Amino acid sequence: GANKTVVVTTILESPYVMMKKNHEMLEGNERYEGYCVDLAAEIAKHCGFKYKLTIVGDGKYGARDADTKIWNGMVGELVYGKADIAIAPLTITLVREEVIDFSKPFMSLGISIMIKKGTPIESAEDLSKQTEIAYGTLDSGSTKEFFRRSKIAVFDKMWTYMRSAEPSVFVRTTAEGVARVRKSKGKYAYLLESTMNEYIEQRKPCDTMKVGGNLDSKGYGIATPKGSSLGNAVNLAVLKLNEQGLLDKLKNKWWYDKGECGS
Amino acid sequence: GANKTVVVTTILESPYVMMKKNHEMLEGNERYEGYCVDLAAEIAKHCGFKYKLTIVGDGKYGARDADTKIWNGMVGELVYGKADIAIAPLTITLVREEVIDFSKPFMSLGISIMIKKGTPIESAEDLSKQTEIAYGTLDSGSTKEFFRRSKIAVFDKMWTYMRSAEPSVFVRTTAEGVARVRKSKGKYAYLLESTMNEYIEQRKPCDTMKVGGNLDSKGYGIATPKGSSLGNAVNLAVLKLNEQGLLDKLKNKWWYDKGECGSG
Ligand SMILES: Cn1nc(O)c(C[C@H](N)C(=O)O)n1
Ligand SMILES: Cn1nc(O)c(C[C@H](N)C(=O)O)n1
Ligand SMILES: [Cl-]
Ligand SMILES: [Cl-]
Ligand SMILES: [Cl-]
Ligand SMILES: [Li+]
Ligand SMILES: [Li+]
Repeated sequence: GANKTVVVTTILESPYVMMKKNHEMLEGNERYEGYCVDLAAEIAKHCGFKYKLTIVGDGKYGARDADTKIWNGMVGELVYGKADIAIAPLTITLVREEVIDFSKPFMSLGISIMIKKGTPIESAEDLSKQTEIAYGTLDSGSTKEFFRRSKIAVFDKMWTYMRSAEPSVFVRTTAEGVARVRKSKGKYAYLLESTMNEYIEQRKPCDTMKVGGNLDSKGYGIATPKGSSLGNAVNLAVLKLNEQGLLDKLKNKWWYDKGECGS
Repeated sequence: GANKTVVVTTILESPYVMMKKNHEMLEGNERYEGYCVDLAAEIAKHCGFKYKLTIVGDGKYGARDADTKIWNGMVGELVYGKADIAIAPLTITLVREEVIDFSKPFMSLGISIMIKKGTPIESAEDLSKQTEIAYGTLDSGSTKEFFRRSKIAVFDKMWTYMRSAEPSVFVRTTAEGVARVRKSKGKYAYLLESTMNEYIEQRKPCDTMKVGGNLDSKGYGIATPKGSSLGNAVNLAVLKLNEQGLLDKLKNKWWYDKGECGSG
């Protein structure tokens, strides 16, 4: 049939998608700026489609309810036919790969630890061996699932603590996790992907840092409904953009050229 | 060959696939050891197939000959139907993705610089701005194509030099590039993926090192012929093995530092 505007699901998560200055009087895609706004424009150009950015209704990345088996987040919007493509920092995982299609990675990353500067923690092992400093993860995504499923002793011990900690150590949005680190006087550390950890380390008031090595090695992919004809062209576009240096340029633009914590 | 046996193409490249000691009295898959030998056994177990390891006939990763337009290397073995799967440090690239299928990555890496210790080079930019120290890449693979196609000023400058350097700065095998660094008294640097660079830096004679950051961010994938029924299960197996920690365990085994250089 005739060309139709592609519905892009994405998530309001800095620096991937942010409200532009003057958004209150702007419409459509012009309301937004950021790494995934730029990436969406590049993918659409290389693939020959028009598109509308739409922020995921529930603000989640995507997980499957263990009881109902219903998917939420951006994954659910693809699974249930509400969006045509997700262009976001959506981690490629086994349980998601089983229900949606993914491009090859457009970013490489791993789970990491964010501390308030001066916190006496250097590693996940350190966190697991003490109780004075609380720690947690984002809800409804791949980091929480990593700990829930891990059979590695250190990560198992961490999950056993996190799942029963009171008050809850889990947060609904990345920003809430950052705030809890910044306000907790060193008594909360946040488990989040290295990409975001590195971004926040370059934002005022420059009071957080990444410690330890990454816990795993994975990637973000552009996602489509399973079997969508759109997947092939999108994947070729990701590989071309990576090989041309454009993805490295975009990361540098939004992470380091715009950094607030000096040169 | 025997029915129901998956033919695996792979490449003799340490520590991915190596001949075992006393391999001459061994037979079949038992001749070989290494990271990709272990990975093949894990993938085959998860996917439920029997398999035969074969070393790629021409010893190449895979490129399309510009004149004949025929694919060589492991890519060619898949394209022309001589193998059912490639399990090797085969880089996921655009031109390869157009002709074969790839799993999600099982290893993440980038192009890097190997020098003989003491060489006054810290970066690709450093290489591009001088002519005393020669430098080159492997033939018939993704690193040479990266420079050939790049429009980044530094990399374009490097390609313009490399393509016309005499004698040739390109080598037929990774080992030959490493040997050239070691024998050239600091007057040759070698452009190769970080995985191998890091492996060699920890091994005797302890005379090479990696300098600078990686030039790109890429991955190795398990490859199958386009549309093969094997691709789906193989991809799910790679993701499961990564999530169980087994890929990191295999890396830590085959990159294990026994202290050949320094204290270990
Ligand atoms: C920074 N950061 N940390 C996380 O856990 C996430 C979400 C993840 N990318 C997903 O897809 O669930 N993002
Ligand atoms: C160490 N190292 N450097 C390279 O260039 C290679 C080959 C590459 N993985 C390909 O697929 O062509 N391997
Ligand atoms: Cl429309
Ligand atoms: Cl022998
Ligand atoms: Cl440039
Ligand atoms: Li999938
Ligand atoms: Li492909």
